[PDB]
Amino acid sequence: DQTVCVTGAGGFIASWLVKLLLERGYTVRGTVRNPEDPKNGHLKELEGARERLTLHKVDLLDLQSIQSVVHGCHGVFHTAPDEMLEPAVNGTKNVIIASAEAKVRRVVFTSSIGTVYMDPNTSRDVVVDESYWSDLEHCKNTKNWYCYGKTVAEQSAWDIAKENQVDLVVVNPVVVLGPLLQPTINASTIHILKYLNGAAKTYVNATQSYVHVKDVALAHLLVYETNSASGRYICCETALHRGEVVEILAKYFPEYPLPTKCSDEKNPRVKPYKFSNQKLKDLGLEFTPVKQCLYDTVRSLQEKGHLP
Repeated sequence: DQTVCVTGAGGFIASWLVKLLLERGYTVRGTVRNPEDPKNGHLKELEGARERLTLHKVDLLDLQSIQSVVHGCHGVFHTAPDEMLEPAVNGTKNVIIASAEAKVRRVVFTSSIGTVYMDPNTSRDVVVDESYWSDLEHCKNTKNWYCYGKTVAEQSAWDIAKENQVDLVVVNPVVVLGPLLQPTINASTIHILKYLNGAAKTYVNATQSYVHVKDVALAHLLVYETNSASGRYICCETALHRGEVVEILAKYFPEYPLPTKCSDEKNPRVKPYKFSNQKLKDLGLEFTPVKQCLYDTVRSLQEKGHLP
């Protein structure tokens, strides 16, 4: 019987989260930049959206704008690189401050695996869990502005939440794959697209951790619903080298072009990071295997016409 707020409701993760919340009977206030815009139009079509979903024109940098939407909510899902940092941090601060004033039960903040593992002391041989934090200096040294900014934002979230005695929990997803609802999506899917359209006949010597978007959504809800949820939550399935991704696509989609070799055959295959998803498993989350993530991604690229 609850009302919840979802910020940036039209994004990749957020849309699937909205979908999930509507299926579980939640009443949803999705905040967007412009409600009557086409790129948001897929939300209004979701099962239950007619009855229980409203979209709201909200500017997160305007405190009163988010405040009026947050009042009445039991929960807030805040789902939302050098130039974006300060405004993102300011918008998050406003969400947290507004949540304190509205007396919501809990705020769920979408972060990233990038705030977890980017520290020189963090090897690819240790099992990395939620106790690991990235190194701001090391991120800065290496122009890793993604990891720097995510790390700053998440530290800011904790501090602002702590100042206001707001119950905040955080999800840290790895690379997110799966079916699309809108028509865009990340650099990995773009690489996968470039495999399957023949633009890329080689693959790089790199690894990556993947997770199904539906799992990410489910992780968000689990950490909102579970009274005992606390802290950070790594959201990952398993990691694959690029060559392993190619071999999977080859078994499922043998008719399509794929790269024929690694662009680096002189060095040994890079080993992946070992991330623990035990915290979410303990709350009872069962992860969709990565093979199925890749499958659903490609089907969606087909259905949406990005793939000839």
